[PDB]
Amino acid sequence: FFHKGAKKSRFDLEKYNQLKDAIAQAEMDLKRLRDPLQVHLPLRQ
Amino acid sequence: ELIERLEDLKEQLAPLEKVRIEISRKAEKRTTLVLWGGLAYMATQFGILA
Amino acid sequence: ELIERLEDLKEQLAPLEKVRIEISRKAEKRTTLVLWGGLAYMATQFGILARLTWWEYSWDIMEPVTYFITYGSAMAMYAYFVMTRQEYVYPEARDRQYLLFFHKGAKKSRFDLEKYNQLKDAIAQAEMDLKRLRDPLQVH
Amino acid sequence: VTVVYQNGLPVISVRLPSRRERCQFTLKPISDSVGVFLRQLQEEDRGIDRVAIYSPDGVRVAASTGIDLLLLDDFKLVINDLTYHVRPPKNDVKTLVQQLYTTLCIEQHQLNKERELIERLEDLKEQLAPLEKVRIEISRKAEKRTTLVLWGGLAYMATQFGILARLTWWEYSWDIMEPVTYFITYGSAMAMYAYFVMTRQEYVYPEARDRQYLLFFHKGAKKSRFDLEKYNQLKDAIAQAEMDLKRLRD
Amino acid sequence: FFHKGAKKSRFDLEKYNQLKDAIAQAEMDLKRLRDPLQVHLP
Amino acid sequence: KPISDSVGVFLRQLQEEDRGIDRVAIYSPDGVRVAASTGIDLLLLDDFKL
Amino acid sequence: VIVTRSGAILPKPVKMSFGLLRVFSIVIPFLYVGTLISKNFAALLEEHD
Amino acid sequence: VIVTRSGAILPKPVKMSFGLLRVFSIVIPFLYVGTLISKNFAALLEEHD
Amino acid sequence: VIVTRSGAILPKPVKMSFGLLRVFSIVIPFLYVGTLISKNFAALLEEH
Amino acid sequence: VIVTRSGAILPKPVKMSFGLLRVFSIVIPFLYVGTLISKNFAALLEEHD
Repeated sequence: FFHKGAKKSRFDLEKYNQLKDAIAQAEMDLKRLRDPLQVHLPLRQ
Repeated sequence: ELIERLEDLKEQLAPLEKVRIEISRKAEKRTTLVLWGGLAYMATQFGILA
Repeated sequence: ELIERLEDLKEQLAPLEKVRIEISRKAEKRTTLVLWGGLAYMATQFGILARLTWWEYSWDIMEPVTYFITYGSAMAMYAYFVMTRQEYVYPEARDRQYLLFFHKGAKKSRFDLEKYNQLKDAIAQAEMDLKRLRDPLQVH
Repeated sequence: VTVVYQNGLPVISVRLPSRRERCQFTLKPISDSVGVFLRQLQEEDRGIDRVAIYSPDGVRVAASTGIDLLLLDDFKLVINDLTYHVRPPKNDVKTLVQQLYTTLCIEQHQLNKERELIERLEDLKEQLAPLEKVRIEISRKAEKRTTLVLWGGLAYMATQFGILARLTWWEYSWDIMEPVTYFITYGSAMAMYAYFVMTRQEYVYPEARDRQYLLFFHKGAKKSRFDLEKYNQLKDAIAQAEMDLKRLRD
Repeated sequence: FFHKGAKKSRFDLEKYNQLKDAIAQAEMDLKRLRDPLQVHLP
Repeated sequence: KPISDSVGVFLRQLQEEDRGIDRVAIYSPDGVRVAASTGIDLLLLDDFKL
Repeated sequence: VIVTRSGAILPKPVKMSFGLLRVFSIVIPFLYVGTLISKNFAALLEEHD
Repeated sequence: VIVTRSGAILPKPVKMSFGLLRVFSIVIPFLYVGTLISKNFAALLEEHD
Repeated sequence: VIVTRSGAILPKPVKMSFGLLRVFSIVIPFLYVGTLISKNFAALLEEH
Repeated sequence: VIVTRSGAILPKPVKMSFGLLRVFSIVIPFLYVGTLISKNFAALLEEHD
């Protein structure tokens, strides 16, 4: 029903989910930058 | 630079979520009613055999 | 400094824990009675039909009651899905009932649950950080 | 005035001197400037005799300063006549030389730890050998008892099928043995709930056999004088040493 | 069905296992080296 | 900020604040001039002439 | 699992807008609708044949 | 289940001690209550219609 | 369920050694002895 | 299930064609087989038994 309504009101979704994934990818790196600055212990990847 | 990068990605989210929440509200409106309708098919069959 | 902060967090965690244990005992006491009443209702509904239909009454009349009982059970399993919005499984319902009774008692005693579950996280994070500081591979 | 960044952006709800519109302003914390936010504030309204932001000691702040630099502290917001006092919702070389020292040291320390971790790995795998020999035989003798339950359930499923098979067709009618064969199903449902309420477990077969397996295994080891708290301690320590040794190479 | 199919077609499951392992291992090791926070390649 | 701003950004900002300003120079305790790419934390070590 | 992995407590769920009463008020009318259409088909079959 | 990722052995699952008679003695007296509640209801309702 | 995390294919799912010949030698004669013992149990209850 | 861990949206699930019809294309021709062969079984055992 969400894809049917998105086609109904002409919603671009590949823009939207990638716009969310970029925010989550930025939040992952902001999470990993908290550790070596304010803890002074080595980064993990 | 990453918090400045996240700034623009948060700025761009605000207009596009409006149509998203509208279509989500409008599509859940059928899912709730089809759940109650799936209850209704079970409800009427208890009636017609009584 | 880290080993001094962790004892401070345990000191903050200490005194509010006992009333949480007592609310957990209250929620367990209110959930265990329901979990045994679930068996007590079936033990009742067994003997409702068993005394009648074997040597008191006829089977050809209790069987229309029997199929409608077994179909009302199939409707009651779907009504819980309509309300709770999950699947009715035996260990996914008693945990809901115990959590709901715990948050019911958490206002009758009003022990700052929102402070407590927020306090339980920073102690775990510093607990992991004190482990990672004493990593035996790299010298610290 | 109100400073709320629950929407992700600090929105300020301001009205004008001697006017009526309580307008809300959404702006950036870090990439926006004061002297250009005041441009957007002044392009709409009409009372632009004075629009400024001062320090609370009367010092004018710069135009090109940032928004995050301003809202970290208090300020006067000054439009033409009145005042809006705003209150918002509120060793570095010794660590670097430690990071510089630990580069010159770990090159030796990993080879130091390696040829002793190999010894710790070896002396526990020497210990493992007789307790493994006892554990495998206890595990097999519990395994046969576990297998016999799996076959005995099917044996009951076969005996019940025959005792329902014969006496519904011969010597007793179906019409009287149908209420006999309904209550075995209902009593099986009650027993499936009773196994849940008695052992705290959903009644599923690959978990039911592993519930019976530990009841068999721990008692069958305790009857044979077996220290399981040695055997799992060794498997803890050897796996600990293995996950330590994997961290060396990659 | 896949095991007896790959037996009667006689190609390798072992190479297609061991090598597809190294595909993901090399890609993980390359992503852990192009990490934009851990600067190696300017 | 001492981590991002430079001398050439601070004097450009001071030039942007006014219009009557026409010549700016951060000198040293000595007579020499500090360029427009020096970091601020390399400027605030000592006293300076503006 | 009720105690989460950090040791804290899972949040309280929702109940949905007098749910028992509207389940009760959607299962009782359709029972009479079912006996209405049973009456309609039982009349139609015997009258038509 | 028994395979812990180190290779160890799980601790013993806790049986409910003296819960067998607790199950049986909530089955049987409620069974007799549901038994006795049936006879004195149908004979009470059919002789008044 | 078909591939691993990396796309590699799972090993052989084991079937036990001729287990149908073992289970079918348990299903039928138990189905026969449970058929026959019901007569023995019915006989004394018919006598009482 | 509905949304992603990142807050994104799961894409459209694929829909196998004639799914309204392919189930009946096997049910309807093969209900006839069980309809016919048990009548034939009765006609066969009517003579022997």
